[PDB]
Amino acid sequence: MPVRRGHVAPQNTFLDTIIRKFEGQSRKFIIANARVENCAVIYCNDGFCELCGYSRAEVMQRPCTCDFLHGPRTQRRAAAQIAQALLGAEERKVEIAFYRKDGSCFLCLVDVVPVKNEDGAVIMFILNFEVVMEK
Repeated sequence: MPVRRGHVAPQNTFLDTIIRKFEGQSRKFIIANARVENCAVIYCNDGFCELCGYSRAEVMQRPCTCDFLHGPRTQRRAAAQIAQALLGAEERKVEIAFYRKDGSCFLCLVDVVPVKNEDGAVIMFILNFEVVMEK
């Protein structure tokens, strides 16, 4: 990429494990900035990492569309619906084939959940991932 933004301050680490134990952490999800046009990942879970076989260091400063995961089976119409879901103010699911780093494939359900701020405008997207059919 020709240019990138950082600005991530260090969080708590031990306490964050108590939130992860208390919360519904058992599914895959990532947080992306909705104001930036490409929708860069600003945060990610632990389940998304093991589901695809990448890492936070690789998926950080990337667009949340995950276009890199598209193989020969991947549906260009679904890749479009994920990109168009980032133009909407409301919740949206799209179904699509992704690859895993070991060379296996699967149908993923991608669900974007819009996060509004204190003024009632959408400023972050949470994208969740679920395996709907393993191939």
